[PDB]
Amino acid sequence: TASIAQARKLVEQLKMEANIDRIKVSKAAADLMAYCEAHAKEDPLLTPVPASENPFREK
Amino acid sequence: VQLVESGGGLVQPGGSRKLSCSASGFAFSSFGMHWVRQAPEKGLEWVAYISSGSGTIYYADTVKGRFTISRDDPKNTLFLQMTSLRSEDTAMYYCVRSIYYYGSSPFDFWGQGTTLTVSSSDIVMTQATSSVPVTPGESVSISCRSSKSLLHSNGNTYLYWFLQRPGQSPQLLIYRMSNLASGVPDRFSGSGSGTAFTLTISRLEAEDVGVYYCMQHLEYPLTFGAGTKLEL
Amino acid sequence: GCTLSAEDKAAVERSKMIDRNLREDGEKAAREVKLLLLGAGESGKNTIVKQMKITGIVETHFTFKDLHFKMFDVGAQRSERKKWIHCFEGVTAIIFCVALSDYDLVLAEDEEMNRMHASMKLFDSICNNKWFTDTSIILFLNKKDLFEEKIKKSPLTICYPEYAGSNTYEEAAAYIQCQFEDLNKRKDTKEIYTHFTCATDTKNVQFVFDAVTDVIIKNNLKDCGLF
Amino acid sequence: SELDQLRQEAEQLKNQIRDARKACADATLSQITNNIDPVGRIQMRTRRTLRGHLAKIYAMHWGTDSRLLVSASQDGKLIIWDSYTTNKVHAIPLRSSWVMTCAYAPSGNYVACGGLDNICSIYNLKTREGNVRVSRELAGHTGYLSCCRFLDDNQIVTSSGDTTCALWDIETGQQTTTFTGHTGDVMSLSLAPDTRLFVSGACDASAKLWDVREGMCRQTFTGHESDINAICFFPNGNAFATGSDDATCRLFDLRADQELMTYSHDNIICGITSVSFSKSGRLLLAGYDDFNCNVWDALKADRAGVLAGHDNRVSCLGVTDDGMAVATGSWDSFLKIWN
Amino acid sequence: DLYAHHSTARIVMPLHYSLVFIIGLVGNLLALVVIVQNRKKINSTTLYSTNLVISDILFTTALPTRIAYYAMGDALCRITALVFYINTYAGVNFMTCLSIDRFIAVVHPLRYNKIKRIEHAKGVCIFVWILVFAQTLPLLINPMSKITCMEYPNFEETKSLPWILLGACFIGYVLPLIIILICYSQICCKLFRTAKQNPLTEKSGVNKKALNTIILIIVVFVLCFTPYHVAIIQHMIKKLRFSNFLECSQRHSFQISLHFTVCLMNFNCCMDPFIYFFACKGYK
Ligand SMILES: C[C@H](CCCC(C)(C)O)[C@H]1CC[C@H]2[C@@H]3[C@H](O)C=C4C[C@@H](O)CC[C@]4(C)[C@H]3CC[C@]12C
Repeated sequence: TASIAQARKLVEQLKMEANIDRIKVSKAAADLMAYCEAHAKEDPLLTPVPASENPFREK
Repeated sequence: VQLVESGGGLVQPGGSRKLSCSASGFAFSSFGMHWVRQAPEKGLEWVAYISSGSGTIYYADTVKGRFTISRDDPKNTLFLQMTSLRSEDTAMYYCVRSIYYYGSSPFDFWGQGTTLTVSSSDIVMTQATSSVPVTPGESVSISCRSSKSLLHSNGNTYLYWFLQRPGQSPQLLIYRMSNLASGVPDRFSGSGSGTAFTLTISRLEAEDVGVYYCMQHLEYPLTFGAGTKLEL
Repeated sequence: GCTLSAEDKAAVERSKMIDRNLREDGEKAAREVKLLLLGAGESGKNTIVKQMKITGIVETHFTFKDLHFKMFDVGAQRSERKKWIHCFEGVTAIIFCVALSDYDLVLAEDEEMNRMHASMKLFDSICNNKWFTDTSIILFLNKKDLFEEKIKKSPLTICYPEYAGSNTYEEAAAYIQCQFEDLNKRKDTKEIYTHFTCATDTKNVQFVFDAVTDVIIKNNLKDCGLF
Repeated sequence: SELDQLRQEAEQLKNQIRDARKACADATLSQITNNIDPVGRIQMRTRRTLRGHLAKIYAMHWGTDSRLLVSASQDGKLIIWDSYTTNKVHAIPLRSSWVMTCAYAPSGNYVACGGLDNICSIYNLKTREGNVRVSRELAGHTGYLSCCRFLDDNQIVTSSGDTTCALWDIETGQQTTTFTGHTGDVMSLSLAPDTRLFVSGACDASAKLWDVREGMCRQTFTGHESDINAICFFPNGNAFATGSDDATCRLFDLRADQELMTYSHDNIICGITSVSFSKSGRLLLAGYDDFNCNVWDALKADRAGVLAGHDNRVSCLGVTDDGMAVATGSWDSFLKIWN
Repeated sequence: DLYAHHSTARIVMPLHYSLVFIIGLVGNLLALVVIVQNRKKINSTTLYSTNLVISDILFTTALPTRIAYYAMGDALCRITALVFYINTYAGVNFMTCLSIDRFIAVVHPLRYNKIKRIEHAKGVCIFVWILVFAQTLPLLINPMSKITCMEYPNFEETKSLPWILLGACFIGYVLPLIIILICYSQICCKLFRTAKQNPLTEKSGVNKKALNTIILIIVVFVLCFTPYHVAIIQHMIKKLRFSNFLECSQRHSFQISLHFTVCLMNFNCCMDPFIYFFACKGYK
């Protein structure tokens, strides 16, 4: 009928989502932390810049 | 987009006239407008300016008091009413469209101009040579030296490069020393700093021959240059 | 003097002209009335729009006695109500169309629920909403002409088993109106105007004008601080 | 029966997915970021206040040059600001004042909007007439259009309240791909930095990572308890944070396929409306319903700072592509640019 | 002896004035905090109400120094005579212009939303402030020498007062009274016209509260400010008809009358926050 096709679609979607190579949370978290660390020098909100470089403070 | 001027002809010295610039095909009520005259041989000279609504009106010091600008938004019309003409005002007058916002392209469209013949401190900008010979295909370089540093404190340099083809109104080529105008092929490039500016052209064509003018937009009056001419 | 170049001054001129146009357009908009039109399905909203000389939001404009009304019908918007009702927070009134005979009818696939109970459930959900704590409501009990036949045939014991009155139109209408207005939990901050309409009732726009004038004067007296 | 057979198969698959997800969580992010030094305090002051709107401001978006803003408000107006000098570069009148989203093209030529009329309007900014015309009106959605993002000057990705997202070709105006699979109203989009993936969060406590090329739901993340109102990708495109209606942000990971971090505070019970990372991804800025935006240390779930300059509910946030400033729109008709 | 009644004054006056100060403090700081907490209201009426309560708060701070000479002493009195006599009249013009606002908000609301903005409201607030500034400035540059610091007889000399005090009382009271009565009479007339027109207004009765509040504001302003200024004008006209002067009974009774009515003219500050709490409905 109608719901059979919906259940087939859901089962096929879950079949497609079940077969994915997942890396450990350790490695993904380490990659995230390393990206946050390597670009800390280029973050104006994190590390405040002097008032001479800030284009919003020059009035 | 179209600007058509009318009201020229022959006038006796000391008379009066009224030039009318009819605009068609753009939102005329939002554009600042300029009148820019050109002597029979001497090159472009700025005359007068009217703002987006009817705000600030500026005049060249040589025409202050004699000329006045009217602007009719519902009829899309510009008016330059002249009184007490001299033998120095015999010229071809161009109506010039210009809109000002961040990243805008002012002076981008020039009317065809009407001829008005009359019977018988400041930023001076110098173009080096009056004429340089060219051949189609070789790169060329034109120089323009200002008297005051055009680099403003907000980062912009305010020099504009125009080209006038023989028998036509001058079109905009480069605004603020780097930016190409929409519709200009990427053979022209602008560079320089302070009081020294260069327009470098790549491989020329038969349509690149003309007269090249530089202008400064720091403060009114806007002072054009001599006009470097090219010959084939 | 001000360190601005010529183009900077002209940009500030353009900004100020834009500000002037924004202010004038906002003044033009603030003098209009915005009525949100709500109700259950097939309650007679379209009948009301036809009476008042008129996908997504269906926005209908009409003028009356030098007052411009904009009526927003949102019955076509089939989504989560709580995700977009908060954008109608600043309307002046909520017109609420409720069918009268619908006390003895069921519309949806859910056949066990009498649709007047669903209608006043919707009324309770809209009236007591946290965005409409002070937005007045204008009830419209529609099709009062068809209500009398159902009164003669089937009393309110079907919809209200606790019915005490008789099988007459006046007492039944008064009881229905009382039952609706008692769903208000904000009686001090918000008023509920009720009006019985029909297909030929051309006094509808007059009642809307009276209620809107009342709400506007009350809002002005609240902004003055007097009320 | 066949229905119960398929449902039992789907339940077995969901259990297999949960077992595989639990088999990868060998540690937590809070266990790996224990020795890293904290951010400290972050006091950001209101540098600019943009006034000119006369009603609730419902969305905003920074230009790619980190200077120009677009901001849409149910005044009926879409204003394009110059954030350095607070000048209004443009003011566009909408045909339907019930706007709930806007987007600035990554080139600067076009501006999209849309709202409670199921129509995405594409406005052209750089015309020869100096005016701002409606370049296109993309129609086809059957619910309120909640979010909108320019993929390119020709392709756009919309997400509407009829439980679907779509990829429109602006030059023709037809849905070249319809992303379906959600069951609740879709409320937010976030394109990947490499612009080949995008995530969408529904009113279903579920976010989904779609591949924009094929049109297939790659991954599905659950874990929230209420509606999801905002999503933003992490700057490298391998994580994203969703703000939900139960006063909780959550950082999910794409390769690990799990929820990584939960940003919540016991004194906060108001729904979240806006999420945006900083340029380095170390800060997570979240706009709340209690009239302020909290700045979380994204690697420790601490609350590094507060931005409390608004009088009404905080609508969409924005962080410049330079990371220089944070613009915050709210229902009190003011934008505030912090730094 | 123009201060013969110093026996009863040292009883009645300090207790009453201290009651005025404490009631004004408690009822005005509360009004100020419930206004600044309700930051959604940013209209001109909010601005005038804030200016009024700030003026009355400054008057309550001005009171404990003036209360000194009520029991039985530098030139400081004169400076206090500033911060006293501005504030009450700083109230008056506000009680005027606010009323104008209310009038222009109810009868002609389109012009209210058009020209009566926050900008024009701040402008007319500064205008009122400098207008009272310039008028009260000559009081700062006059010494108040002796045994009694704030002595009006030592202040007065018949050279210039009999024709400048009448004009000062005029511009301070008579024109504001006429303006307040005109504005509130127009408000009441429009409310009555609406009650006659709309049936729902007569049914719901939203205008009866507004009528009560308007008549309350009018009667409290009149009862508070009329006796002082009518005593001043009556003494000026009596000086006209009685060119000579007797300080035994006539001027003595005049002193008692003025010292009596200044009690009410400052007691206005007690009832003003009660007016603000009665007027607004849900903030009380
Ligand atoms: C201080 C004195 C004698 C009073 C002695 C006692 C002990 C009663 O204070 C009183 C008597 C009449 C008063 C004025 C009068 O009200 C009109 C206004 C206009 C107004 O714009 C500014 C204030 C001002 C000039 C009053 C200033 C002070 C005055 C001179």
